[PDB]
Amino acid sequence: FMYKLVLVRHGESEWNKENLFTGWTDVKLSDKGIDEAVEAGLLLKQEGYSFDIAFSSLLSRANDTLNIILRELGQSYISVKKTWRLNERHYGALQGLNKSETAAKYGEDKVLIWRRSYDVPPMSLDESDDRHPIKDPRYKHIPKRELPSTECLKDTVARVIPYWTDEIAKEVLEGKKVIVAAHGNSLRALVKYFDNLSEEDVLKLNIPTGIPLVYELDKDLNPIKHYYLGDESKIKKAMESVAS
Amino acid sequence: FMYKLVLVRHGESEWNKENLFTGWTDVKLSDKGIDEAVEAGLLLKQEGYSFDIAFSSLLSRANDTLNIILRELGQSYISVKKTWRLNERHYGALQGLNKSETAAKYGEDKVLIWRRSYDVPPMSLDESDDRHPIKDPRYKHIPKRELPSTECLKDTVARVIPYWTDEIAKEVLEGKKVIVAAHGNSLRALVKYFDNLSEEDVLKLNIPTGIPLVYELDKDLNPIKHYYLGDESKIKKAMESVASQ
Repeated sequence: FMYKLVLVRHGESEWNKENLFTGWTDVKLSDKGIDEAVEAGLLLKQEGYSFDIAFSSLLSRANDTLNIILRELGQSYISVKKTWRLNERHYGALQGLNKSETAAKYGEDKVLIWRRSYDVPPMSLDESDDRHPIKDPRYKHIPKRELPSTECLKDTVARVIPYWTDEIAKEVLEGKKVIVAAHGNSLRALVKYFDNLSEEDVLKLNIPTGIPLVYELDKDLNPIKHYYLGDESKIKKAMESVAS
Repeated sequence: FMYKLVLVRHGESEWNKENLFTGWTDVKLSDKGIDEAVEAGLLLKQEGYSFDIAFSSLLSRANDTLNIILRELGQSYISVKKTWRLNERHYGALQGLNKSETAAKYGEDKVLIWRRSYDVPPMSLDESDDRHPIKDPRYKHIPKRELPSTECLKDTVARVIPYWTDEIAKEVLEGKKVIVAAHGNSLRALVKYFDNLSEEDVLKLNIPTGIPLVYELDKDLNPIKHYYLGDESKIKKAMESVASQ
């Protein structure tokens, strides 16, 4: 191989217990989440990984995960860049609700379509809703028309990949060692891209929280292989938790 | 006023107990240091401070302090920029030694000159020494000739101010709310600049660890006033601790 890229999904948040749709809601890591980040950092150290540049989203839980990892590596001084383009998928008007409140409000049929679809977004937020991204000043540098009121996975993939093209790939091609600390659906977008997954396969992909995913890439950034770091049992446990 | 700039010095490191000269040595914060950062963040939150951009050094202890502060503010997503120009003063061949080892090795006279001088650096590191910055890959983007083998305070000031000019001041002038999390001597450089301190006064300036220092600035970035945040007693205790080191 020529290059290594490391991807990591943040751990449990304060809303995973009640199983709320999170999306762009800026919720904090839980203490379990914090501990998962510590272990992901210890794992990277044990395996000899170090980095020159780090990327994350504009959401706290990803950034806190990244900071904990870099601290464990003794690399809290490296260049860090953040972008909305690595944000979790926007879940529209589902944000803040549990699955049963969602069924009750939008109906069993529409909820079944939304869960199984690649390209049908859930009900959108109105711009007047307090949850809408336009009301958060961290997004004021982004034209309002491009801030999502909702996303299907297809929308998420379409706004992730340009960041891969313009920033992440650029750094890899300059020989920098990159880590990306992001979210389930934004990492799904990247895995779909690298391994040319079908819509069906990306919808069933369950990326384990807190386990580094390493891609080995050739001179042209085609994947040679990938693998999660650490023991098969830790990975299985984390993968079942994401499924269930 | 027109603008507010916030400066903060990191808290205790793992070498402050034994009182070792640290400089560019990349030592970690102690648990007391971590706690000082937590309190500095809680203090800023209590007082309604928020930020658009943050600056720090290339040293872990400053960056860890900054990350802790931003986490307490719920602002771990903001833009952060790091530069060697905000590094602590380089202490040359004193790095890793205590005061008595330094006296014994270099003598009482030279140690007295070094402590009182603005412009006489301590004994320099050879490029072959393991402590020399050229051996650390975090500095590989900097021409070797500009990486210090030692610094006097005058050298430190001379390499801090350009970062103020090119980056920090630029952001302040664009209306961004800036925080700088750095070190004793790099902040001394900035205080010397803002308040036009004499060489004597900057040498006696004790910036307390972990207490935010706020400058109110006019349209042209001239200081109107400054103040530390929080209770007089926390400040006094922190200032006496710095006098002690």
